[PDB]
Amino acid sequence: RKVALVTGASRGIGAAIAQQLIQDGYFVVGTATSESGAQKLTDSFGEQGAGLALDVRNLDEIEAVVSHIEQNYGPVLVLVNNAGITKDNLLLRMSEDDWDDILNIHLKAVYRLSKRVLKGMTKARFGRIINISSVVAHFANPGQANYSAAKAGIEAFSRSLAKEMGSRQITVNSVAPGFIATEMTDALSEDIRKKMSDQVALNRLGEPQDIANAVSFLASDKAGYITGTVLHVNGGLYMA
Amino acid sequence: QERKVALVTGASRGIGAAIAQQLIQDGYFVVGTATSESGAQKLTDSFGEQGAGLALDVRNLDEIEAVVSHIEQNYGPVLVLVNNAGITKDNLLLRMSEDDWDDILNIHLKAVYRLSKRVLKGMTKARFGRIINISSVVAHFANPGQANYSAAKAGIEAFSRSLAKEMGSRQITVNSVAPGFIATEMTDALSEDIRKKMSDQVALNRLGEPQDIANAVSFLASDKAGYITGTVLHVNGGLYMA
Amino acid sequence: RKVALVTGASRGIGAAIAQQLIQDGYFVVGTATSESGAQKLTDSFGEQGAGLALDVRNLDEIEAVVSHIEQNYGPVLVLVNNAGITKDNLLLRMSEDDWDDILNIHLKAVYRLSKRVLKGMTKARFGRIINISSVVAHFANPGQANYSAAKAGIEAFSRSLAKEMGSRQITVNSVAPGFIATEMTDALSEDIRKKMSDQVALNRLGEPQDIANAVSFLASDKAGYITGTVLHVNGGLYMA
Amino acid sequence: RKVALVTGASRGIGAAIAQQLIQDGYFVVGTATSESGAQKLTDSFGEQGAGLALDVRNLDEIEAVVSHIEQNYGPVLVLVNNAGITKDNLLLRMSEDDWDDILNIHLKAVYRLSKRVLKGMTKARFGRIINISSVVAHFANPGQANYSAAKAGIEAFSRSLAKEMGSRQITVNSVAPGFIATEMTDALSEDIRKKMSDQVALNRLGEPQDIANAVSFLASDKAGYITGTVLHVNGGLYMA
Repeated sequence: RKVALVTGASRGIGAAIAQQLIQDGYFVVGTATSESGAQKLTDSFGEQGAGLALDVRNLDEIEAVVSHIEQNYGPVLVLVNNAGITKDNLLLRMSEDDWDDILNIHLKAVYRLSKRVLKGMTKARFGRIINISSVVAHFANPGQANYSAAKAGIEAFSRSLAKEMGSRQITVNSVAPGFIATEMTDALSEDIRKKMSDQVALNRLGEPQDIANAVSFLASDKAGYITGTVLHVNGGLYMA
Repeated sequence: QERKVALVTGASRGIGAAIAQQLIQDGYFVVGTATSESGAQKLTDSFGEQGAGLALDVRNLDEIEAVVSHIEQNYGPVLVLVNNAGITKDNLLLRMSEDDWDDILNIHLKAVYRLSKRVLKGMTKARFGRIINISSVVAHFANPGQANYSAAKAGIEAFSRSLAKEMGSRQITVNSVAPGFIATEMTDALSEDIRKKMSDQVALNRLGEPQDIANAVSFLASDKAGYITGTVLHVNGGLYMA
Repeated sequence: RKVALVTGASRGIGAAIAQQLIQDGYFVVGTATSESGAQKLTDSFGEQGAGLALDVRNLDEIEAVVSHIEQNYGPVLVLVNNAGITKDNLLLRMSEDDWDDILNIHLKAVYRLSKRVLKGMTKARFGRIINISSVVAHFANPGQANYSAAKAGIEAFSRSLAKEMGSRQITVNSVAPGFIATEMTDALSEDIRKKMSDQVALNRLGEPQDIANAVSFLASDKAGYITGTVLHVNGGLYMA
Repeated sequence: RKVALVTGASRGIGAAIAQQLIQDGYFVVGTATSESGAQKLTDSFGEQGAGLALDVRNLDEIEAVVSHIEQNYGPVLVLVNNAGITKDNLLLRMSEDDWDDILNIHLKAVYRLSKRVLKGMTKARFGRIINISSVVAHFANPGQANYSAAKAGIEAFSRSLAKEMGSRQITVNSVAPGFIATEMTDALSEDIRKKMSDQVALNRLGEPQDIANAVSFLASDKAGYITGTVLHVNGGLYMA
């Protein structure tokens, strides 16, 4: 079984992606922010995956995790960079930390993990790098300058890497979710959530499985001629 | 008869044929259209139990209405519509005639307007629908001599966004698939050298295949793409990245 | 004194463009839909322009008008294709004539007039084709499928023609207005117009002079290295 | 006079921008990487500007420079963020420092300087933030993942900030140069430079003045209804 690495697989979009790639036939290593989180992933995946703890802000941990996968399971041939943490603020309340942490978790992590898996994909002459971006990289809102800059940077990074790796048949793409229902949108008010769905042409929030379906498509042999693109999964919230 | 009905225009060969065969594999009853009766019979022969062939000149409103009415009477409402046209009439602007302009805009863009309009009722009633328009990399990646084809394909993509907004509340999705350089009977006929200059522009360093486009259409037509609408799915091997 | 042709120059954006290009030093031929309209343009422009009647749906009139300009004033070296007529309708209610007329007035006219001025620009080693597009070619809303398709077609047409004419230093660009105040938006309600400006980051409708400023920039020697682009003038209604 | 701050004004695009804004009537503070560089700027600008040394990687220096301008000349009402340094490499050879330094010089500097000038623009009910991006944020090439990600991040940052500041009539835009002739491209071979111009529809490299013209347009009252956009100045190298 080819190995897929899905960061942030504990819940929501990351969990749905990891479960779908298992259904597709991959051996899935999912990462969590803690050891207890990783054990819960290990329990859930059984025979067909493994859970590992990973702080994606940490280069040493990134390297230790990929080395561990290589030693125990095989080369990482599908990499899904999945982060959703936000630190929103209007610009003159947006601190240095709020800026730096979001750029590090989202964009620097994509640079570091993509770099680290290139060797094994190159040797296999097969690879899928699939980056979770956001509608926000294209549909501007106040208070999200750091998240928006990080996600747009990810999409541009992906285009340049797609050009570098294309001749060896490795594809590099992004999936850009719109408003996806999560445990915290469940926590929002009824009214705030309606204000969200009224902007969506399909008139509803999406589900984590919608994003997992798009990632599964790109990771499969049905998408072997797609590289350097953004796959928008937002119900018509943003159309391009 | 009891499967959902898909209508694929221009299904005789290449991308259209691959789309029609893939949607049959997916479980749709596929009506494919050809430019002549003998072409339609060959589609009928190929599809058997799981589709039908009909002759259709997509420049003709009367034929568009007769074909969809025939499908409604004999098979069911059109719930997946794939608008597929590939004819070109390239020329630098100084040599591009009124006919060269009008015919390309009519075959590509007007046909999308007419056929989309005609299937809206049945999709609305079913509260399910997929309209999938075959666009082109050329709507975004400019090159000389294609002003009519490029304008038509870009118009299709903008049309699709408008219609996606109109139909979204009824869960009908409207999307485009934009092929890059796809190998066809006609690129097979080109020289070795001309075809190399094509693939050297592609990041994956090869021409695509009709099945690559069929795979993308199949994805969008499925329940795996129910939250995707108003988008362009680029299938060009990195020839154009957006 | 170089000749500029501005279609639909009677009022609004077209009038502001024509007056600005006169200030810039061009001899401006403006067109109107009737002879009395053309005479009003002639009166307004005086020494520095002329008014002509032109139905842009008519190839014979397009040819007669450009030939008349060539015979009496000089080659058309700046062409501004300006049309604003709409025939909005949900697709259900959008007739063949509503579709055909909008595509003919907006997109076919750009094809016909651009084709007709190429010779003189080619011979002069200088040219500006500036097409008035719209935010609507990019920012989708229901009921405008014909207008949106026509404007997007214009932008794609312009890219192809920019590639064809670039070696001879002729530039081909589009200007895409957002919500611009007109006699027609003056007539709307107070509430409807507020519902427009609240979507604009600058929190106001634009003015015809804003579009004239953008056209003037592109028509000048300050924009000689800009071709095949869309210049968005929408106050942040749409950002790309 | 209103004060404009142009970073990296010693040569090339930055120098042309600074000289053009002086011609437009601004008092221009230009920055250089050293004190001797700043003195040269002071000598060149005379009565109509000043030179200051600034390492844009340094928050303390950014704060000291803007405070110095506020104390001696007036509020910064036009900010031009101009950086061109590259640290290209295929991803396996792209070090942590190559990534971090480019993201800091280009994108973090835009965040820090934009944040620092917001107060004075807000108080004046007038402002222009103009960020020098690049064609590379859109036209992917191998070996530039860091530069491309930084420039795309700048464009997304600008859209978010344009939404935030729009009601106060402050505009935030980017100018994206293509292949512009520099001291650097003068040094390239004849053949390599031809490889560049053959990709340009206008069949030539641009000049620093072409970028200065675009910045001058956006900084003027001729562009008061343009915000959150990218102005592409690339001769048709990339068309959108």
